[PDB]
Amino acid sequence: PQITLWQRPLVTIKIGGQLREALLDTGADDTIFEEISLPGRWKPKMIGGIGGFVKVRQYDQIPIEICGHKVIGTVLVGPTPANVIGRNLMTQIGCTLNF
Amino acid sequence: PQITLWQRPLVTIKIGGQLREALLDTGADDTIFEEISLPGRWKPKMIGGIGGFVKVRQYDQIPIEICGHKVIGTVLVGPTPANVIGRNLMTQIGCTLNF
Ligand SMILES: CC(C)(C)NC(=O)[C@@H]1CN(Cc2cccnc2)CCN1C[C@@H](O)C[C@@H](Cc1ccccc1)C(=O)N[C@H]1c2ccccc2C[C@H]1O
Repeated sequence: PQITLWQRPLVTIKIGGQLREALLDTGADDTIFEEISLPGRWKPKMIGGIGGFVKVRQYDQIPIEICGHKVIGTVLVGPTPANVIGRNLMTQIGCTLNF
Repeated sequence: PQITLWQRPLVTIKIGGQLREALLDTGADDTIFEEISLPGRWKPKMIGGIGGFVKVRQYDQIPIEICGHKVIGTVLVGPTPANVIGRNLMTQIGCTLNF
């Protein structure tokens, strides 16, 4: 579908059997969620954003359903005021910016 | 323009007679630049991002040309690792997300 930007670009997702809302964020290179549980090993990682850096866990090859589309990718879990779907996963559902 | 997301969605803009590049960022409600000079009065403002808060100057009704389109809006100036064009200006150039 097409989404205008008068309101935050929120989409419902299913990840690790949990349901969450996340922002389709073209300004984010990666995908990050606050408080969700993922299984398996992970690698520590620090991502930078506006306001500073945050230490997160990096989980690879994680299945995630974005607004109905089933894809798999790297997902970060760590402190964030909003769950974000980055470009790493937006390219998988074929999302584009248009004007 | 349609823009895919395999690479950062950068656009060249002109604001206050200065040229710079900025990220089309659907995850940002506001527009912020670091390292630019704007004229007139402004109001202090705390902005929250992924890594914490940043103190910035808020300038209203500032003309800005984004990828050739001339619009006007609120622009923040303060510490940021990347210039960002938020939803407040993307709606003015009719930018939409599609998938
Ligand atoms: C991978 C990771 C997710 C850490 N990336 C980012 O946070 C990038 C960082 N770059 C920079 C970078 C840093 C390090 C290395 N390369 C690049 C600048 C742009 N952000 C993307 C932003 O869109 C993220 C949002 C997150 C958010 C949404 C809603 C509520 C809270 C947090 C963001 O920063 N939003 C805020 C925001 C942002 C700009 C202007 C106004 C406002 C207000 C608000 O919407």
